Amino acid sequence: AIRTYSTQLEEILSRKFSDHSLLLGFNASVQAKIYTWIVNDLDQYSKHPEMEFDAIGVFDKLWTDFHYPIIKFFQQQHAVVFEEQNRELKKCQKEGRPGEFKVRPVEMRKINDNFMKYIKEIYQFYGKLLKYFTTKYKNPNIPDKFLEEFRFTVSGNAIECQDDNFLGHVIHLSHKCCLCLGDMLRNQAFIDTNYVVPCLSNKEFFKFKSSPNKRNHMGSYVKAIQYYNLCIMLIPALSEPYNQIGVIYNSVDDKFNAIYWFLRSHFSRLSEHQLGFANMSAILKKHWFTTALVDIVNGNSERRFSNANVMNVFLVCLLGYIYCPERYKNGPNIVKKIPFSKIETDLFKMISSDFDEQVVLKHLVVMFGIVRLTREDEQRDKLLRFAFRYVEKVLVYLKTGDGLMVLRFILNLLRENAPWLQVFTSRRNCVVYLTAVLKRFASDSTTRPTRMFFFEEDVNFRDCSLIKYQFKDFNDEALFSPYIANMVVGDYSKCDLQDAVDEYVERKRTDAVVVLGKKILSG
RNA sequence: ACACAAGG
RNA sequence: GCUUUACA
Repeated sequence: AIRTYSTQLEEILSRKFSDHSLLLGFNASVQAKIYTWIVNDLDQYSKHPEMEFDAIGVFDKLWTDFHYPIIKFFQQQHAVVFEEQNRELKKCQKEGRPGEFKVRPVEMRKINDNFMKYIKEIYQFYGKLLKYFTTKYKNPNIPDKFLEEFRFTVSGNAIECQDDNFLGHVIHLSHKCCLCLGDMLRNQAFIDTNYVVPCLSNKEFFKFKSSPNKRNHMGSYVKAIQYYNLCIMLIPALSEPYNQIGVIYNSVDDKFNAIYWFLRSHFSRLSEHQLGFANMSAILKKHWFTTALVDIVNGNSERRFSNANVMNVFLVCLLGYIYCPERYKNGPNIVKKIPFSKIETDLFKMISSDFDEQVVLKHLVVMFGIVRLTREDEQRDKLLRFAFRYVEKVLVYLKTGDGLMVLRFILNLLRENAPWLQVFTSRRNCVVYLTAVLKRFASDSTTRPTRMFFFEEDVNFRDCSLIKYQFKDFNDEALFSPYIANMVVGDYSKCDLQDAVDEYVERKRTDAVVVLGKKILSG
């Protein structure tokens, strides 16, 4: 069925002259047919053997062979007209009449208007499917925050307590819906920023040529990221949403956040392990970080990175010096006579002067991710020694600063990775600083504390293999029940804590860090 | 100058 | 051990 429609679609898109109405009507008919098919397939799930259940595979085929190829077709049409504008510019320039060059904003807009109609149709289609999946069946594994995000309300519908597997298929289908919405909006925003906006005026055109994108325009992707975040909320184990978030950051030249998300994609529990590493490496093999490093050290620059961005560039350059020496190692210097030790010193000062818990958390994820990916024992050991020097600087700061979330992460990283814990305890200094940090915290907790809900860091690192998919410093047994998920997404809106949430969280985090630190130090 | 990490 | 760079 899907193949037949795909073949008809390919015949339509290969026509030299696009009949937009034919394409839209064809899509609408295919959508209507797939909708009725999906609902019957879910309803008949009990009747036809559970391996015969195709809806997941048809959904992936619907996206890959039908909806996305139409997106790419429209994207190509935008590219053709954009290159026509380029051909005019080169012609006028060669002919000695560069001031006569005029953008032609007509016949860009008509093509984009047809694209926008298509996007609106499929946006409604996938939203309609998502509403069906999320409200037709009672699924206690769908967090309330997700329903609130869409303002779905489950009526007294069918209750498939009979089969957890059915509910798993339904939740996967909802994930795919959110993924398609994110992907469609991402492609739309990409087309708009790179083809449509540049073709609106000469006033639009030239800046794109001079500034490659200088894409501080992240707002245009906000909605796509939102949908991708919803995907991670539903099934954080799946690698694809993290990869697409990284793709967004990569497109806006935020190469560090791209790397972070590609590593998150690689380390998700059910990761395919293809996309994230390849994209991250494609960044690392390039010259962006080395060029940013030279611009930072030379001071005078339009580049003009913020302090946290400076730390990110320093971190990646220092890691590359060990992990990717062909690009980042020239004797004792990273590039252009810039010593490795100088940049390491500068970063370690910034940890004390510009300590940001989220910045440090991303630093830790990137750094220990690269450690995890390094096979060569010499490279891995050098990287680990660098990472633990960084951790030592953090612990020194934490002799006077706050940072309990970072400390929880560091301690669970050590707890869950026995080789790294062994290296940590083999370093005298690490032990001394950890002892001094913990001596500040009073705690009558001797056993792992219980808590009422997941804290921010717990939600953020769900199914991240770096900590073996969950924080284990808490006794969370009472939270891990099928018939509630609001506590696992950290939704405390139902908890009678008012303004006392922050002190409660701080106290509970302190208790957990005291217990786990003692356990680490005792060994 | 002595005590710390990088490099051959 | 020495030699070079960086920090303290």
